[PDB]
Amino acid sequence: FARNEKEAKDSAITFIQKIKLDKVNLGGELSGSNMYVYNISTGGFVIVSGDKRSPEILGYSTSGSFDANGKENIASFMESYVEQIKENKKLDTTYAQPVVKSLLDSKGIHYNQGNPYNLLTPVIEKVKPGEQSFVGQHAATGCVATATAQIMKYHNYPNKGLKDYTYTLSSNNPYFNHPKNLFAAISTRQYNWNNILPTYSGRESNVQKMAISELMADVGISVDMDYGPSSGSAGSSRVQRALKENFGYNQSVHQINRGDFSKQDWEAQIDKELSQNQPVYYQGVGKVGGHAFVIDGADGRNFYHVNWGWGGVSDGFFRLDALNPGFNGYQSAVVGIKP
Amino acid sequence: FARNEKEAKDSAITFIQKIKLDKVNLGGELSGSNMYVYNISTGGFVIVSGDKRSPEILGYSTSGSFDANGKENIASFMESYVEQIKENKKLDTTYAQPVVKSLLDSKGIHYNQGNPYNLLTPVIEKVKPGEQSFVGQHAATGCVATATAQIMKYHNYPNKGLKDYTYTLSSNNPYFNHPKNLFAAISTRQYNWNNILPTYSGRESNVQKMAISELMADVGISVDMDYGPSSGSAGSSRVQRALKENFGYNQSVHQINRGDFSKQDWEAQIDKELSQNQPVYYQGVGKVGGHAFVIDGADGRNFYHVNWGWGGVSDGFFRLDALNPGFNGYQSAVVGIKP
Amino acid sequence: FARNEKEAKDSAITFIQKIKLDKVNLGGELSGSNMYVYNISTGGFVIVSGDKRSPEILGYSTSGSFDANGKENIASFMESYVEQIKENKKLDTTYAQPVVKSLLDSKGIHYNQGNPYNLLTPVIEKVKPGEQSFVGQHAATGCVATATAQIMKYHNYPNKGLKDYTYTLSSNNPYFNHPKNLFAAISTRQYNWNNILPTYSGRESNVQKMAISELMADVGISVDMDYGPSSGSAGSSRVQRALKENFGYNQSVHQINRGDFSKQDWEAQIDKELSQNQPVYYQGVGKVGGHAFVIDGADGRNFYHVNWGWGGVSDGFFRLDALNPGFNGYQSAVVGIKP
Amino acid sequence: FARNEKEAKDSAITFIQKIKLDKVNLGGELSGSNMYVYNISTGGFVIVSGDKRSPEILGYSTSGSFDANGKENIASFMESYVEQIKENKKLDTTYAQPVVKSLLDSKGIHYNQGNPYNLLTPVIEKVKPGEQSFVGQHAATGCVATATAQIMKYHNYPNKGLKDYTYTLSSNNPYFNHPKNLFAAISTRQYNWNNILPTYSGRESNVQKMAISELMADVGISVDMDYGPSSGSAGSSRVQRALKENFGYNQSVHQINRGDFSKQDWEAQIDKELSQNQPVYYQGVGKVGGHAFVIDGADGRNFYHVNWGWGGVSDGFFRLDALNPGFNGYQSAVVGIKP
Repeated sequence: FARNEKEAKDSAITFIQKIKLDKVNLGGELSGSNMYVYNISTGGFVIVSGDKRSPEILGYSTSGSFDANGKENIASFMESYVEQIKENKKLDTTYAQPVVKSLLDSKGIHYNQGNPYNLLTPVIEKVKPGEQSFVGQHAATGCVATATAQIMKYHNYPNKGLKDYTYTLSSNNPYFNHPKNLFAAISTRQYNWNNILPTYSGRESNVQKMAISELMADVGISVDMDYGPSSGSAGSSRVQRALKENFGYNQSVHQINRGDFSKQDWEAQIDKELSQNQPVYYQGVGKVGGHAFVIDGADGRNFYHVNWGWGGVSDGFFRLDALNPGFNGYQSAVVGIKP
Repeated sequence: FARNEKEAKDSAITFIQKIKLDKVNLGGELSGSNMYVYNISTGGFVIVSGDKRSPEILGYSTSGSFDANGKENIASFMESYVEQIKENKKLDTTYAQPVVKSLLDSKGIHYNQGNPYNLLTPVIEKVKPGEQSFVGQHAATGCVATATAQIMKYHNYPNKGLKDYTYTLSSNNPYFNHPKNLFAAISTRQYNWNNILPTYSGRESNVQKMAISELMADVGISVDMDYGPSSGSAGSSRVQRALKENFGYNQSVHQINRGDFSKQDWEAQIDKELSQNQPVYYQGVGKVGGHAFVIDGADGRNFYHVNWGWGGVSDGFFRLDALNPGFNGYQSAVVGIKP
Repeated sequence: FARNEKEAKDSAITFIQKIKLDKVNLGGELSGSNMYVYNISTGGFVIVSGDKRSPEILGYSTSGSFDANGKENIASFMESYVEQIKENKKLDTTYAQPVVKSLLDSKGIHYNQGNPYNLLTPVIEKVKPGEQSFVGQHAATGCVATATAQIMKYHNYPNKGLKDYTYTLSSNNPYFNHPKNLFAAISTRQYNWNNILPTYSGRESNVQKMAISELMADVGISVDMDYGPSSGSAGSSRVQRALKENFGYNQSVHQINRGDFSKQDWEAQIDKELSQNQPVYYQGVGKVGGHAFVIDGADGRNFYHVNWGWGGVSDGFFRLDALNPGFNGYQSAVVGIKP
Repeated sequence: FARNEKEAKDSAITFIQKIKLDKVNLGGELSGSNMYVYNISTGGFVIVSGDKRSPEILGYSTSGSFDANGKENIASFMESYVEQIKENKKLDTTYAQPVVKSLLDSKGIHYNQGNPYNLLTPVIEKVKPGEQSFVGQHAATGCVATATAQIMKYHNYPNKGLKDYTYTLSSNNPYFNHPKNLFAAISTRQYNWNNILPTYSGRESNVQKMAISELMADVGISVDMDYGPSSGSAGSSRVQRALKENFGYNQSVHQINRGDFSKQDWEAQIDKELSQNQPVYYQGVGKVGGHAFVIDGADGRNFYHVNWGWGGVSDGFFRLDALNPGFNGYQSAVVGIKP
């Protein structure tokens, strides 16, 4: 029932062909061989299950490459796939939708969490014990901030911020002196979506960077972002409330939880959203917060297209889970996102 | 004698096959159809001549992609290829080396000119009339600084800076108040090449960024970098002198000028260098300075591998010229670069 | 009850004798004759009260000379003496400790706020309306940075900086573009107290100047120095917190406020400190920040020895106040300053 | 015939009285006890001969203090006094004018050779072997530049520079790359003597420092200043030619050499100059150049008042020589300096 190196490698090429493959090295929880990843050298990647009870191809991309190093939201996903491929080993049987092209890619939207996006997030003031100093560096925008902003740029809305926001930074935060209150005067904003480019290379002037870093700063606060070398938020629940109350989005904007649905009904919800050119905020829940990203397409063959808010690396088609017909990662999402 | 779209496009695929191709849009000097560029969508690119008198395949890459937007050193080259393909139109006949794998890629070295590399370059103080403001942004590292630094990291040398440097910023520089004197205390440096990573994603700590941003700051000064939203230097002549006197490299480090050699003898020089695992500083001379880059490999079929000091975009194999057996772009290079 | 010119002058000589005296010219707040200052020509000075209800001799120095021009911390004190000599005019009666030799002088410590100390403070970028341009000049180190640094050199500690610091320049600051974030990598410092001389004449090499200018740059930041042609800080409160957390001094380092003590108990605190060869950070509070200085001795006859962080001019013995047995200038101090 | 410590010390106090004295420590050539220096602690100093054949009091000042450390022109003088007091030991007998108050002091002129005076001298580019680096520092104005500038400010002339100047830096100069040509467009100057203050404290704006730093730069070039951590010039011969041809002074400005005169006639020359409120450029010749200064007064008792172009330290009354009625140090001077 196990699928080993040579075999997986083969499963890859086969999938592609249906060439040189360099295996990717992930560690920590993604250590072991319950799963395999091979970056195709001319471009692209294929992620293979390491056990025939689980499905064969878990995710792929004709182009680009796959990587999780430092990109936690991405690793948090692969972890579930894994502590899931294991839940399939409980069985003894082997493994047994329309098409939407990446909505964000179609508008060339590829944001990140660093400079210049983070040009206006709080500047880290203290060193976390047992960690190198990031003092003087701007916090990261956070992923939910990134996942949210990308979806916002895709609708280029609002033009005018609706309601101001404020919150107190978690007192157990080691990077800042306490108390720390952050405030975004969203209500007084005139978001110029001509200045907020779909992507930055880092050579933009002050007008363009100021635009985006500011969008990112407001979203981040609206979701009570716990800022640091990396930044986390509850996610879904702040995101849905923020989009409507602060940024003026439609009442349809709401949260749905993976656990309230049947796999087909859950998928039907996402497919429905994509059918309307409405990207979907999605996240996996963990301690440190929502490990969010954006689903903005689908290959029709049950794979969804993800944008990890890292500029494009690791972007591609993935399976909502490796489950055999069930750990869901306390998954959830914010749908109905539209003006 | 002309090669038109459909034809070029064909030439491309044929080259590749020997798939989908999206044509790339360049403007200014690269406008017209004396040359064509197609980015292969699964990955890679091919640059085609638009006139049979010039050679067919001018440059290519199995992966990655091609782009010149904003990357002046890269456009400065394509420009010569062009105002060269034209010089072959003077004839009436049609167009008529070992292998080294990218030396820099082999050590995973891919530097840029922005953040965090430019974390310590001068902060732009003034606005150039008729240009948007970059005030408060850090100047760009400049390319020759970048092309130089990649070569330096490849050798991970020196460990100790050898001799201090200083220079006065050109007085006609609009981004700074004058006078402006820049100083690098190179003689007091203990370059830790463990902290100066081969590439940065921007999530590095303070130790790693500090390291690189500082290397880049001393090199940029050692070559009298005229700093701004973009940064230029004389190039070759400062580079060769800087490597030896300031950073302690071998007396063999010296400059050579394209115009002093015969095409085969000029190539022989570069081939020789690569044979020794010694990347080659290379540039094209123009008003604004040396449009430099790094040549660190060869396909054996008369193509050289270039690293544009932009993180990897446009990287690949190129021809030293499109000349038919002659504008050389006042080309030159610094060779013999070793400890 | 008034003491006039001739009388004061006499009071001076008498004090000295117990010779030629050139009266000093102060203006603004120190205008009038509530107080007189005479520089002894062969050396020294004596500051006399202009009204018999207040004490006769307010301050003196066997050598050197007195002057307040441009030296605000010094004028801010003389101002209190005055708007204090007046408060004594409310009465109708006439006016009614071991010895420590200048601690700092004993170690030849005489810092200033200018070049080369300020060699690494922020370079002023803008012109304050209605003021001449200091653009391109380095900001002043600020006094509290100076007062602090002298005390630090007196203890030649730390050897290793403890914790990094960062702050955002006040937004109403006219000499700089905003936002402006300053960072000192204190945590990575290896203070060489052999290079940080006790005083500079300005002919020092790069090693010595670099040393000091850098010490001064880290201290000035640790106290959120609002930089300009002149530089101010909250003082006491940043100074006590900085010494301990950033530079690793003893937990005993703490702030005390003049208003929490009785004149005798307040003096007892300072006397105690000096008894331990522990100079005292002292300041007077005003709008623009703490008008700080250092008290490092006492004549035993109720006079304290001050070092104004101006190289030595105006240094000498002074009275904590001219009060008759009460405006205290919101005075305060940081004591217990030791490794 | 020898005068020892206790005795010299006594001679001092006697001279003064006619108190505490701290002996001054000079080394190198001024080592030994052929001469003694005691700084009076309340202020002032007295320099005593250490051998009764030479005269007793060589120099004094009621105020200030004496020091030679680093101040070569001052040490170069004391050296002659010494290798002169020795020339008197050839004998066996024991030792056997109107008044002008410091001309420069009367106008509060006290220049230095450093910042901000040197704000515009060449920036040192290279390190002299076996010496610490001063790279990036501005050269020193040089003493003859300083002695000359003080005399110029005393007459506040010219208003308009007369003739441009240019020269090539000595090729054996280790602090600069060669060739090095320096140029002052003196002919186009409009010296604003309201901006050229008689002295700077270092807190002046840009207008004041720019003024002086520029006066100092032009004078230094006019005399072919060999620039470095310290700066030397032929002196006298360039100074006399410069003042007339470049700055437009009177034809009376000319050089005179100590060796062309009899001691009384030489003095008569200086006394005459002082009688006309015309300070005198003076110097002692050595290898490295003219060890210059300014004579601008006399005590009538055969002592001349010197200003060492160091801000005031060591200033006072000195004897043209310690000779007993003869090494003259190849002395010389430029007199007749007037508009």
